[PDB]
Amino acid sequence: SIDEIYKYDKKQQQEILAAKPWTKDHHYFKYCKISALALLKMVMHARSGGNLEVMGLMLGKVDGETMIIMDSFALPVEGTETRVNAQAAAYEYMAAYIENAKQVGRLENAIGWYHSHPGYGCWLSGIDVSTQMLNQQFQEPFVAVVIDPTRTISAGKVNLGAFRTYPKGYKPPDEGPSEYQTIPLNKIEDFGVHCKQYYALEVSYFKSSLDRKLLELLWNKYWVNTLSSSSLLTNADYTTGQVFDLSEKLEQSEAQLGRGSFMLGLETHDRKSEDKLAKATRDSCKTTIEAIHGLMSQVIKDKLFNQINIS
Amino acid sequence: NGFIDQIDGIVHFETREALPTWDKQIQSLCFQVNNLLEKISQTAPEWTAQAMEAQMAQ
Amino acid sequence: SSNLLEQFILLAKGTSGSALTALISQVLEAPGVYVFGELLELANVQELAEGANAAYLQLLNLFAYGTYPDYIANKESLPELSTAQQNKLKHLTIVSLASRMKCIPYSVLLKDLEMRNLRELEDLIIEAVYTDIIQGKLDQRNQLLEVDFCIGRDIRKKDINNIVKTLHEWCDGCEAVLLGIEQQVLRANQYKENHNRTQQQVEAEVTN
Amino acid sequence: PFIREHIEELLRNIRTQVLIKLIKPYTRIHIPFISKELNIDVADVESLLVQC
Repeated sequence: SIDEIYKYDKKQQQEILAAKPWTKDHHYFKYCKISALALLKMVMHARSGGNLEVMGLMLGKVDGETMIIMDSFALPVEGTETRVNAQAAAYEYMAAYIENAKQVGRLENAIGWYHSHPGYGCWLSGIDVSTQMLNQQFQEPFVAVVIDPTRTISAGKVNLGAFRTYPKGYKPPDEGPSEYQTIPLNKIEDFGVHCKQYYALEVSYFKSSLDRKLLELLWNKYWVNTLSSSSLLTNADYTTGQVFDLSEKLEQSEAQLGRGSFMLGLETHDRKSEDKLAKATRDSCKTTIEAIHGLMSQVIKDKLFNQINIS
Repeated sequence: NGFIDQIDGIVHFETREALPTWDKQIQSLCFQVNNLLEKISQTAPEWTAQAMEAQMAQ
Repeated sequence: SSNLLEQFILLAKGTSGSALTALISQVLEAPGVYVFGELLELANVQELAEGANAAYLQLLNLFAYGTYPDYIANKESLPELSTAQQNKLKHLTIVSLASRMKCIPYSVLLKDLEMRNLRELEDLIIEAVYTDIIQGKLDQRNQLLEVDFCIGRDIRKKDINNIVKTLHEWCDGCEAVLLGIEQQVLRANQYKENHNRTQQQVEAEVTN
Repeated sequence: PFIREHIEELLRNIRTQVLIKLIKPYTRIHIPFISKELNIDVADVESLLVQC
């Protein structure tokens, strides 16, 4: 209801999972309620991976034709497109959460899995639509939510949207893009075909959750690990390895300025990848900002403890 | 760990030095404050709330 | 230990005379007692003199203010020790040089403790690590010893001023660094606001 | 004569595996030290160290 969906109700989850209304019509889910506290945990886990793809797991309940996204945690799996069937790593976390919830009188189970698709916008490719169909028949219900961390920086728009892939025997023959975003000139042909496999849902927001309340009691004793900075020695191989890739980009810029993408008859459309000098500038600054970021964590340590001395 | 020197016949043992020892002393120093904070609040819980209000008053 | 320190201070204040002389040798022989400040300032040990009673008073002063070379110079005037009292004196010699200097070279401990190698010299130091007595690290490149945690010998009645002086620079020192970090955030945020305004007003006048 | 032409390469590959398991602990190892453990003359040690 209105005031019952804001809290955890045991009678609401006992009249839905026992009857399973999703087995009659696959288009039962219309809206999706994502907690405001869990949204910050999904945009922070995908931002730490950078250009890579990561996956996680969401927990919550149901209340009719609207899903509830309560708590959510990260997963050590390297996304879903790289590693086929990424739900095998979450079996150890689910076996320890359901057993600890049935003893206290709680029927909260799995609600969906979230990932990240940086680069080609927030959509479902041909790999995510195949693995989701095999998980909805065993661990129901599920929902795929895509978060773009590298798109809310330049454009400034918080990309968020939940989708659900239709199973075999219910896909529409013709359906336009429900949630259309930006796609680079490379995989735009697959957007007009794979859009009929899933559909967008009107996302909502509410305040509840429970995971955002026990992290303060842990910080009272785990604060000695949060100060473990010094990023200059952690990913030292990634900083030096990025300079090798910069030399290959700088060599391509020399041939771009020599030949020139402005010829007679057909200009500004000669070379494949134009503006090589402008793109190589951001790549050179990436190795500089990441190098001075690790030093700032060391200078700040030599100004608070090393400047004390002794009499 | 360690290496063996065949010139003078003196075997040395590795006990960590240089940069890896700098982060170990910082984590060990901050760990002593965490254990000391649990002892102050256990022996005298009234002094923990009084010391926190002194920073907000200044 | 910590529970044994409250039992030796109660038996010395209840009896005196010949019973106090026998209690001094039982404290130094029994392990766990690493403090001798609360027993030296008492008036029970000060009344022991004239004969063998005066030797126990001088031995208690060497275990708190003296070192290892200070005992071998007058071993004939002081009573002998055993396999446990001699090893306890070497633990107090390491914490004695740490109160004056931060780092102690290996050549200093090799002469005071009279050794020949480094492992045998550090053998008496690692025994105090598991008992929460001496905690620190060993340096091999500089051949020094950085003592971090150690016993305070007595009740610290003279070097207690360095405790408040070190904590005052840690609390007041954080205010000077906080003013620089907060000023850097305002300077970095103001540069982004001025750059966003100067990049949008210069591009809108190109069409006009 | 078929296996005789390859009997020399098989003997040289064994000396390379033993030199790896002995050069890790010893930092500055002596040249005649590896010749005494392998029970070989010093004539082929100088030629094998260059190829290794």
